Amino acid sequence: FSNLERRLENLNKKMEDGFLDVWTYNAELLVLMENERTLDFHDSNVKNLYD
Amino acid sequence: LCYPGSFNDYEELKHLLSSVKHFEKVKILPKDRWTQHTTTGGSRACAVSGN
Repeated sequence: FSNLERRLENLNKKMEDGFLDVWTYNAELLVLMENERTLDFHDSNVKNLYD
Repeated sequence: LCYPGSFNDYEELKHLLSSVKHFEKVKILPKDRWTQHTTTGGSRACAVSGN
């Protein structure tokens, strides 16, 4: 961008930062939610053999 | 603009002023350097107390 396109450069930056926060947040919760379920899954499976 | 007109790249200036906070007003071209010219012009559009 040129020095007379500061609002356009800022629009570009914001768009890119916005998507980065969305993907980072989703990556963090997908991993935590999936790990909660993986461990419950394994506990369920050993109990299922028991019954 | 008390004297009707326009300001170029005004939105870019307003954007520039966002990341500024304080600034110092500095005299660059003192009015009295303009000898051989009239520096006392003006308009009723920007009048103060009629004048």
